[PDB]
Amino acid sequence: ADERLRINSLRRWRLSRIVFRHLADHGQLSGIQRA
Amino acid sequence: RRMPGQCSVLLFPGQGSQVVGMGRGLLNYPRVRELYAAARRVLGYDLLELSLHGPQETLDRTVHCQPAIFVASLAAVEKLHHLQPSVIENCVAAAGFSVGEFAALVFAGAMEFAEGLYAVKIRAEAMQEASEAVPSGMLSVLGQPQSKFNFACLEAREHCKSLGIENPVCEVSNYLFPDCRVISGHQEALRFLQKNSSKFHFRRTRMLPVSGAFHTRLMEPAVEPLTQALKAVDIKKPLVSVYSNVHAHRYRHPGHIHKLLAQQLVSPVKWEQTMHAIYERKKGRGFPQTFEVGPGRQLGAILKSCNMQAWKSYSAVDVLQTLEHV
Amino acid sequence: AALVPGVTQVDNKSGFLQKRPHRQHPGILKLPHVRLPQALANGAQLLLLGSAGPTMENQVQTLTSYLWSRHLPVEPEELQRRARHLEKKFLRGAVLHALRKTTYHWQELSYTEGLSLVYMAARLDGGFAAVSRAFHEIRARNPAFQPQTLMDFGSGTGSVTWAAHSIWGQSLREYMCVDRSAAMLVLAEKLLKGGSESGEPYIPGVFFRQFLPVSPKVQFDVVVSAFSLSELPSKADRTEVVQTLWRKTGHFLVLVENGTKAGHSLLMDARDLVLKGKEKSPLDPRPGFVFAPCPHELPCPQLTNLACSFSQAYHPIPFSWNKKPKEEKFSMVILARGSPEEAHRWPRITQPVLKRPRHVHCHLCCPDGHMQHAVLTARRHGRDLYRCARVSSWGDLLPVLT
RNA sequence: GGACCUGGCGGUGCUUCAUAUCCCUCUAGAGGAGCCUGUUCUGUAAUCGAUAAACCCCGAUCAACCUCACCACCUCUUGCUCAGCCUAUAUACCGCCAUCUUAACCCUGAUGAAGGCUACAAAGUACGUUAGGUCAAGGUGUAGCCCAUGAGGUGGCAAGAAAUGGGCUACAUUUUCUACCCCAGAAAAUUUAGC
Ligand SMILES: C[S@@+](CC[C@H](N)C(=O)[O-])C[C@H]1O[C@@H](n2cnc3c(N)ncnc32)[C@H](O)[C@@H]1O
Ligand code: SF4
Ligand SMILES: [Mg+2]
Ligand SMILES: [Mg+2]
Repeated sequence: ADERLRINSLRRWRLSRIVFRHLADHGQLSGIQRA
Repeated sequence: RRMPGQCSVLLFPGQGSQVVGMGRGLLNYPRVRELYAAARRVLGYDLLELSLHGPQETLDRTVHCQPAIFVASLAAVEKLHHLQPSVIENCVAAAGFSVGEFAALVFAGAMEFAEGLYAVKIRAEAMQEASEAVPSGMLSVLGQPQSKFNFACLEAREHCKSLGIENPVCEVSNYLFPDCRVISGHQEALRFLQKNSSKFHFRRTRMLPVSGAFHTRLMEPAVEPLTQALKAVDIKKPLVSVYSNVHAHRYRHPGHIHKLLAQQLVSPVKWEQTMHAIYERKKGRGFPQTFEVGPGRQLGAILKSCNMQAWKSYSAVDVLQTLEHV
Repeated sequence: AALVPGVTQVDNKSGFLQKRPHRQHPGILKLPHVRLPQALANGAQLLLLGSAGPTMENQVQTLTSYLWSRHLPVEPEELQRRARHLEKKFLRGAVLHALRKTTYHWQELSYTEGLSLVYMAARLDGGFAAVSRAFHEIRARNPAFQPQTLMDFGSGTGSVTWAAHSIWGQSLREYMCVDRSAAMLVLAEKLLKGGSESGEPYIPGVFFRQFLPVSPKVQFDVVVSAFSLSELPSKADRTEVVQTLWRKTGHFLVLVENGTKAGHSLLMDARDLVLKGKEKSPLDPRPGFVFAPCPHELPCPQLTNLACSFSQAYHPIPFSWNKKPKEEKFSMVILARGSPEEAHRWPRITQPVLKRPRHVHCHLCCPDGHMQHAVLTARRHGRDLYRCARVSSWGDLLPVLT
């Protein structure tokens, strides 16, 4: 973590695509319409 | 690490690049006189006079051309170092053709100058003796897509078998660039190929001005001498990536240069494979600088045929004249 | 349990271990990647030059998945138990609607000219590989068998005929091919003649019939049914066909289905039917035994909840959608006339062999009628048997004795 | 047995045309070199087997003189911590991906089968399923081995040949290099798609 970053120095919705579609297709994701 | 374009690759020429006046334009540059003095010390005759002012017929003899090319190549290395220190500093790959390989290793700090001259002298003498042993030669052939090379070699051997000889020899000895090869073997086979080019689909054929069949089994007698000469020499790890000719890859461990250098004597030269291993990259990626350190510009044309884009950033070190009298 | 650590030892007959390496042990039955004959591969592509565009790729995929996921037709008896159970829970029209769901709608496929091309583009290569693996079983373990006669019930595209030719082409003299569809018979003959309506058949002696002959007097050396018993409308039809095929079997009856639960259950019905002879006084009185893959005639130990299938990798016919090699998962049972050759039967590896550091996982159907999950290691079982299992693969035999 | 009705013809040929998909037509490449792979054969005792785990530090890369895997030999174990293994299992569950299944009325024929149109008009109107994949950005259990499926050491292993499938590079004169972004100077046959 920080130790790893230090030694290195020394050298959109987070859903599945389908679950996005169901929410997107049902109007459950705001502002995401179909072109 | 380094972006391609600020590094450099040094190409060392080989047999057939000698020219009268080679060495003029490098003589005044630093350290060159001492190299030629050491060459005089080791060989026993004056390379400087022969190279600067020669009949070209003594210079075309095998025993003389190879050491001359070796020394001229190294002198060009010192010239380039004087002119462009950064290029020598940023060197990624090195490659020699036939005898130029001995030069490249010396540039890579694997061998020392005197060791290299002794090895090259023994090599050239043994090769001349082997060429004297049996008549032979080489032919450069440029083919078209419908050309079959092993096929033509097979009938080239059939003809000489019909004439009568023990194991006729005719095989591709140098891969230079697409559809251009050099075949090597008995003169009758090469004459057969010349006269049957039309059947064999060879656009051009040109007998090389060479003593004998280099890079074939016909030079087996010369292998044992060179090995002895190379046994004493302690080859170190190359500082730069120096490529081989037997299989066209970077030398891994110094304990295998000893046998690969003797195997090159009786094996084809994988020049096209070496050019690929050095310059192949994806479309759009930049290419390194290329410097042909030695006499002539043959490797430049070969690179143009192999990889045009890599040839775009190619330059040759002038070993016949100099712009500025240092 | 055919593997007892420290007790079971490799079976060294013919002086195997001394005279041959372990990679070539007699239980090795793996077949290298199957390539179809060039005449067949060329013929299939030529027949499809008319229409092999983007539509065909979709059609071939739809047919392939539809056939793979088919269930056996639901016999009425299964239907009333489902009907009553739903009836009790509800406490007729409502039950039927709830029965259309949770039950499989089984439909006949009328193999017309159009759907016969799609089948050939989808199953010719796959079907050929599965049958080739099955026949390899008979050749490898009985290389002296030289059949002169062959029948193929459900001859759609002739894959069985081609596969039989590739193995027993020097002795077979008659290939009886049966298929009720006129279009499939028309397609199968074109494929024998280089994919053209006019030509010389590539294999000699092929006979095409639309109806299955029913007579015990005529008896064939090898009777084959590949991916055909799943097209029959009911269990009664499957019962009747398999009885006739066995009555006309001389040496071997090779049945091959999909490697699914529907396929495996189908073959275990047929396996029990032949083993449990019901005919009082048959013309051929010889008994029957399972030549492969089962090492026993006892009921299947995997039929309860699991299945039993095998895999054969093959090179698909070059098409606009076939690039990489595929695998053909299939179920098989081979029934042979007579009695087992010897008492030294060997377990069958029925599942992929997992090679792990210093130990190997083998799932074996043992001669005693039980499955055994064996983790074979050099320390427990021995250097020889571990190396034999290290090189073994799915569908091979493990040479173990006592 | 006589007369009649609806038919189906899983129909067959010819005639004419609509005749788009596919033909002809147009553009473009796709053979040849060099290397990397997929499959086969041969060979070994063995794996040209792998780096959330090494060389390689121009591009890439091979074997590295690394570690894991493999082969042949050996050593220790109550060990580490009531140790340790990543070993199996989603063919145990869940999650996630994917397959497949889920009309009435009015007339005509004598109130027979049956039939019903003419426009300058003659009865016609209205959820389950899966020996499914995924143990890499996720979990809950279940089993195995523990004088070895744990921990080590000494050597070896680093393949060869084709025919075909694919992929990566350079391939130029209507070109290349410099200045500019277009009035300058120097170089030298099958197919496959596509409108
Ligand atoms: C799924 S195909 C089998 C494919 C073939 N075994 C192969 O490997 O290519 C089944 C064939 O059996 C035929 N068939 C279905 N029912 C039949 C029956 N009752 N009697 C005879 N043939 C039948 C069908 O016409 C169909 O062509
Ligand atoms: S091999 Fe074993 S598991 Fe497979 S079908 Fe036969 S008895 Fe069943
Ligand atoms: Mg699963
Ligand atoms: Mg290895």
